[PDB]
Amino acid sequence: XXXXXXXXXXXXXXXXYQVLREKAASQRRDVERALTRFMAKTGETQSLFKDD
Amino acid sequence: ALANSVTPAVSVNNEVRTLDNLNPDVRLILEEITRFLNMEKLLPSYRHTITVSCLRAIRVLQKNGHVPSDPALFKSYAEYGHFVDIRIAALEAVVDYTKVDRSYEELQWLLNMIQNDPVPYVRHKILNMLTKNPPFTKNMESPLCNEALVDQLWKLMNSGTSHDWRLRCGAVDLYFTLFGLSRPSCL
Repeated sequence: XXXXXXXXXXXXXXXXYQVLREKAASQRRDVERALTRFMAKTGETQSLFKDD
Repeated sequence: ALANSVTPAVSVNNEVRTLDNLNPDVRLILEEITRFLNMEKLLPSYRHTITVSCLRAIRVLQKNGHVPSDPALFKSYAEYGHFVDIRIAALEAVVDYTKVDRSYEELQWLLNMIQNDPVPYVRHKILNMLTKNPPFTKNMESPLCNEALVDQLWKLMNSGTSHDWRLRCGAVDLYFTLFGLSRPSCL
């Protein structure tokens, strides 16, 4: 079969349930902290310590 | 629940002051509450109720000495153009600040704003939970109410309080708690 016949490649299952929703929720946390850092250094800023 | 992750005993000697960027799980809690404060600055969902619980959390963090005992955040949330509930929780917070910490100046500010603001219900709740949670507690007078604070308080019972009945009723409650049935040990 290694020369004559052929096959088909789908190649991406990735269906690991808890791992999937870990990916999604971790990404949501990322976008949270990203926009936080952005408007953090963007707008009027007051701190918790001095100069953070 | 994170506010009820009360950890009083990290700073053994002096760790208040950006020293560890104080550590370690406290910082994670700080990350989450910082997130939610800026989310409700952006999203805001329903009365800034999240922001309210956050402000209570930040004060309880000051009551364990991790973010230092500084009112200027809460002061910047006792301002005019916010919601009531934000403002009302900031006032509860800064009242306990002036309870345990001995800030004379912000007490003076507080009484000046009891005099001066348009909203009634903040004056109502300032005086209510000021009396529920007092500084200057009677016959325990280390922060020296006898100097001129009795004077201005007597004034605010008399003056500046013919707006409403209940404001001077609260001032009656103030003199009930602070030095009730007597001379205040002035003269």
